[PDB]
Amino acid sequence: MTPQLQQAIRLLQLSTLELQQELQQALESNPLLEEPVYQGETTQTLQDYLMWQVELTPFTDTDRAIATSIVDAVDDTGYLTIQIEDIVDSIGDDEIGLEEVEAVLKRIQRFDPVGVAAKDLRDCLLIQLSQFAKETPWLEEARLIISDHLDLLANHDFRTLMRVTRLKEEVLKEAVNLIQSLDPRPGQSIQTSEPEYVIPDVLVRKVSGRWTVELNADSIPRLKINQQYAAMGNSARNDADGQFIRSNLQEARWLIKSLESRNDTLLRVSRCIVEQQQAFFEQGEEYMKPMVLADIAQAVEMHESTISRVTTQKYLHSPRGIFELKYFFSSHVNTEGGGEASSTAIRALVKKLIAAENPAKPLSDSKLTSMLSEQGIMVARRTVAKYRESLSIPPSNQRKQLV
Amino acid sequence: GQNMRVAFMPWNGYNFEDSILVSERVVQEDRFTTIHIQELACVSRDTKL
DNA sequence: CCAGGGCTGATCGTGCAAAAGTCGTGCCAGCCGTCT
Repeated sequence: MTPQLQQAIRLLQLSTLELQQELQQALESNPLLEEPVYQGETTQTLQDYLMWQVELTPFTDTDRAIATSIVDAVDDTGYLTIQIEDIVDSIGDDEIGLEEVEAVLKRIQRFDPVGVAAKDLRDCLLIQLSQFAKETPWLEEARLIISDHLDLLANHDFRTLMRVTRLKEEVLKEAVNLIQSLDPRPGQSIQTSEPEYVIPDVLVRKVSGRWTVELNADSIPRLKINQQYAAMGNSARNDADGQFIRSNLQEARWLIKSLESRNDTLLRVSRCIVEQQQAFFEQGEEYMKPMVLADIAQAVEMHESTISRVTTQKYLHSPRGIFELKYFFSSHVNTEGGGEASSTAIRALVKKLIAAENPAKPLSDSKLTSMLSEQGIMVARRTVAKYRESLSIPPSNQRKQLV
Repeated sequence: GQNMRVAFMPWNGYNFEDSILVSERVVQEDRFTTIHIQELACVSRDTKL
């Protein structure tokens, strides 16, 4: 209900990154508050490698210049970004038509990774079939279904495709295999990664099947009042100086104490939500109870907001996995079996059940609802439909193909 | 090591200063053959995505 | 000189109701496999 405190207790509802940052932000204001290997080896990857080939070949000044323009618009993931006409306009010419650029852009189609800088899928695959041996049984078939009738192929249906395009069920299917064993997205062939992405907070204790309030590693912003500057307080020269020093000291003590207060709160706060939830970890990701913040403040010795703020932006970590405290929040779901359920558990089960099914005859919604009722979960058919279509799981009736 | 029949003599300047001439019957008899069990390892490095 | 009253700096409380997000769950529309 306080200013000098209303924030001193909202200053923790953020991540430790920002906290450190704002702590530095206010670490300059208060004088008395304080806390080789240059061998970076380089590489290539279809930008420099693509450019590398450019030089070796015999391309004239006007052609070389153009080459870089198109070799630089090649998105790393696979194909180029902008259209072809774009490229003609970004040369800055009027005498140069598409034909001139066509060649230069056609010549590159056959470099390191055959199919690099293709644009609009079809051209890529089509080219790849050109460098193949013409003494290939499904050469003409594949090509015929590459220039046209691709939409149908893309669909789950294939019978309507063969009947119209003068194709048989036996040979044509095998032509598919030569189009299927053809690798679109050749641009990632010479691609690779080397990332990390990991944050620490409250770890695990691992004591007789239990992880807890453990300890704090590196998250406490060293806030020790300076003693060389504090000695001059009592022996201040003017009134100005004394006032200054005392104001800054009191605010420093305030901040010391608020930082220490924030630590402890979240320190032992990481042992009741996660305990009220001893099924998602031990048993697994399937086996999950519904939990609510309102119910968490009821279990623990504190207010709802108090606990909501501590838990927000606090990535937890157990040898079983690292998930943010706020992500544990789940709605409700009647079950009638000694405890309600959650929709995340619906989603994981839908997914593990679509994984273990017949590949040719797909599983479904009413079927999934019935399976759930068999195990004793009793949910709606909608919740399943929603949780299925939320995970970008394609329709299972459209996921069928030729076994 | 191993026992080997030696003979201190110049031989067409192949033992010129300090080079040791070796017969073909030493490679054939599988003599002085060593094994080398080097072993690399790939991690997992689980990300956040 | 000591205890009673007034002034003032220190020190607290880390809470609480209000507006929005979330899924149980029902309704409703479009689409395809099959027998007529």
